[PDB]
Amino acid sequence: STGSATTTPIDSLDDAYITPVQIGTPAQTLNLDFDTGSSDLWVFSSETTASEVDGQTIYTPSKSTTAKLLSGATWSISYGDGSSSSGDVYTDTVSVGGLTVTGQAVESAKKVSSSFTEDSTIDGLLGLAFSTLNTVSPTQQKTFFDNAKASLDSPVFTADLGYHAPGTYNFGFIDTTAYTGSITYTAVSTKQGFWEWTSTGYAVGSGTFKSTSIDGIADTGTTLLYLPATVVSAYWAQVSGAKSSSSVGGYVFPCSATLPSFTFGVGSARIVIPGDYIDFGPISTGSSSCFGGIQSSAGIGINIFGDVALKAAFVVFNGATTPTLGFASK
Amino acid sequence: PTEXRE
Repeated sequence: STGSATTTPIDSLDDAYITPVQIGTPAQTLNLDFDTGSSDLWVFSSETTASEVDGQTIYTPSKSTTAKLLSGATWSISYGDGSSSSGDVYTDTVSVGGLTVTGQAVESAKKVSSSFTEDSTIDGLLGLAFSTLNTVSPTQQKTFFDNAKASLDSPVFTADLGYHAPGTYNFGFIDTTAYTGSITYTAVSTKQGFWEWTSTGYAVGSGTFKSTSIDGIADTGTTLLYLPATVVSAYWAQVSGAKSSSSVGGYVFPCSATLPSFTFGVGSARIVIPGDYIDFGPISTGSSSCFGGIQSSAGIGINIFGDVALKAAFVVFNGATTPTLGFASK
Repeated sequence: PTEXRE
């Protein structure tokens, strides 16, 4: 049992990536935002408050003959976004790229934040962190990956995000076709329930690599790269005009400027993010100030390797008894 | 931008 699905950016900025998934019988196809930094499969639904859905495709559990209420079961989730979603829970058959999982917990939103209602391209989230983070009560549920593990050829998915371009999520195998050279595997701590690993240093442009341990999370659910204040300061110091703004709330730079690449260390290996991935365009339409894609971690409490860093690598989430994270060049 | 659990 394997499965490959195409993931597609939702805008030209690559803010997020959507993957079609099949829920119910017969199938209702919803575009979900595959989030390795949460653990809940939640979807807009026939129960979602109708003042909170605006162009999204909804999951109608009443039309699925595989769909069943999980009586008394209930969910509430909060993101680093400040994003909120909550409601009740169904079991149903869920397929991703032809990999089918039956009795998947599908958490139907009665309630959804502004942030979600505002985003018409996202029909919900599919969480791929560890199941301890799942939010459903009184009985915690497991994630789609956990429900597939055993059935999979290898208990593994890869992420291969594209820069201004589609890419692929594979489940059950490693496409030795998709990366260059060697995959470097590095230890994962599951203790907080994240794909949490430790990077071995950084370089800015063609500068000297500084060996320093950076702990953070692989999170395809976050757009930007979030690194400590020290590291992020060295980065933007190399871009004439860049400053941290109170107003806009982050490093900005003049759109006319030239972003140097950013190198992160995975073991003895090195992944360069080309400077182009670090441009997130004008902070407002018409503005000649542009938003940087490396920002300070200081206000989250965690360093996040988000889409900006993962899109530069072919990434393997080895989800074995001893989980590991692989990076390759692509 | 989005910042997927807290």
